[PDB]
Amino acid sequence: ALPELRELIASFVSEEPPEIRRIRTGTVPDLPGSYGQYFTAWDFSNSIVRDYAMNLYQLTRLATDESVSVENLLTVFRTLDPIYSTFLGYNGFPVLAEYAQRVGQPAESRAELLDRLTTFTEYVNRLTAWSHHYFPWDLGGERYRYARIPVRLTWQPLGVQVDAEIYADLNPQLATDVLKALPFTVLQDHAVVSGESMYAWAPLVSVAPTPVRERICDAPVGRLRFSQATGNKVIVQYGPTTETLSSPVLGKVVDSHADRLAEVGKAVWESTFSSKEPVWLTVERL
Amino acid sequence: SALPELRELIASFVSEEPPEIRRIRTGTVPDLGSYGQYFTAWDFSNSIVRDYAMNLYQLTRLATDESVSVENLLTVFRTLDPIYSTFLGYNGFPVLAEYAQRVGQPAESRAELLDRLTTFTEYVNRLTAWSHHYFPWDLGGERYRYAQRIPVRLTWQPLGVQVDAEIYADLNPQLATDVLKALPFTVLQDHAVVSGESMYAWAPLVSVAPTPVRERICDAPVGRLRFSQATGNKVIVQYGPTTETLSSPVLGKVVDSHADRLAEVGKAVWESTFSSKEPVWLTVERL
Ligand SMILES: O=C(O)CC[C@]1(C(=O)O)N[C@H](C(=O)O)Cc2c1[nH]c1ccccc21
Ligand SMILES: O=C(O)CC[C@]1(C(=O)O)N[C@H](C(=O)O)Cc2c1[nH]c1ccccc21
Repeated sequence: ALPELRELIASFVSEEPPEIRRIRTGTVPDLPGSYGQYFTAWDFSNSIVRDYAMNLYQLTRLATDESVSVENLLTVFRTLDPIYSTFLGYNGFPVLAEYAQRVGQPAESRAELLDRLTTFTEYVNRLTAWSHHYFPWDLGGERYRYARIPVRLTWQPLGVQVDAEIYADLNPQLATDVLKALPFTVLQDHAVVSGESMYAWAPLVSVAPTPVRERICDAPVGRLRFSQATGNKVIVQYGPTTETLSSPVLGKVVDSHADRLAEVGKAVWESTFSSKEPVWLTVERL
Repeated sequence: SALPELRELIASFVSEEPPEIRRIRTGTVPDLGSYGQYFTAWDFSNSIVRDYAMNLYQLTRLATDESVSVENLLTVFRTLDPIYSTFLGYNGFPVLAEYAQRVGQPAESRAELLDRLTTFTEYVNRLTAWSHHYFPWDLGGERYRYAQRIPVRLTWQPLGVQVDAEIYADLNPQLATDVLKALPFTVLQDHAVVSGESMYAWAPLVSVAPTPVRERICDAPVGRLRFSQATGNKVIVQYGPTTETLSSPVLGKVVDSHADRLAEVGKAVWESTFSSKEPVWLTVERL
């Protein structure tokens, strides 16, 4: 459907998109940002592309709902998309805006529209992944400070390796979807709002049901969860949190390897919040 | 009114800062880990409530499209809303997430659903308005530097600056009628933080009017009045240049003999939104 987006998705799994490089260095054409700075444009670029990616996934889900006609889906997309994609096109993402218009073109079938949305969502998810990695989350930390399928996870250049287990029965189609994407190597980043957890944008768009979920605060060390709605992310719980929402249970790092995760979470913290030195997560079947 | 408490909160929040915004911007959201800082949660709260409001208006626009059934719309809302509202409910806006659920309930007619969406949209619009005013836009200021004719009156306090203006009632007729029906109002005046020298103020209405007559922003004269429904139903005042080649509905113009009075306001308004956060209040009234 969108063969060029497929090539860019394959490239950006290991290479920084030039869109993200220009935004974070303040070299976007036509210089966005009032009065000689580009932080405000950087703030809008990072957050809008993220929330745009959230809309695109929920629209992909809507494309699977057969109670809504294909013509209605296109009507919903043509109304909700432009205010986001037009701004993103003039603020660092011209290719994004290009294929946003193309996704909204008339579709011959629900399968074609779903194929556009699924491919376009993964492409925007990867732009969000890189944008999240390079956004200066510690900029305000100075003056806003408070008072059983076996698999293998590897973090480089840390060199840490752990064995894990995918639960293929709890969320069957979800586990199947993640297992189908193996092996992959993507950037490993940290949560920036809440919890001692890290997530990595995995190369897939799963619309599987998630009947089996577990409260985050009760998630054990080494818990493998997955978040479709925030970008199809593999999440590793390495420490405590008080958030009471529930996340789909994907798997668990084995008991004898779970104590190895604390040093990963600390380094992944340092990279997401400060140094921006890449940490690469590899997930593979054993 | 479908959600009358929201209407009450609308009336209050035009003049008073919502307690949620003050709690977020001071890091005092109760029981809210953020690793010994509250900037990141502030960053997500501000941007997500703004983009949530952007989705809600497009859903309000969809509510006037009779080719999409009311049942297909409620299906659309029930799928798109929770990822936004549940996050906002746990990060400072419990009342917003509480009423987001009531928006998605079964509706007896299209008019009842549109009334829910329009009211909820204006409520989240005012939350976004205050969050925009108080967000620390100067945080990266140092680190990331580059190398017929309807007569109306606009007054900015505490400056006391005053300009007469004309509303172009025959170009975007339904938009002009919607804006004129909201007069008089007094709202917070804030500055654009991305696209240069314009200032906008979230106006107390949700217009679903068509916007046929648009003019390139780079071509708008000093004193041009424009209006943006999709970014929060904002009255926009042009006072400086811009290279934006984008479209914006033409609403009116500050009269020629008063255009010199806008530079000092735009300078003072920028000082507020960007660093000082001292409120500048805009009153728009008929003449
Ligand atoms: O943090 C929360 O309150 C919710 C949990 C959450 C996650 O599932 O990863 N945390 C992320 C982070 O910390 O970066 C941000 C985030 C989460 N859900 C979200 C839903 C919508 C937008 C953003 C988020
Ligand atoms: O900035 C741009 O590139 C577009 C012009 C714009 C405006 O309509 O006022 N500027 C605003 C600002 O600077 O705060 C941000 C903004 C604008 N459209 C938008 C559309 C969607 C989201 C955000 C914006």
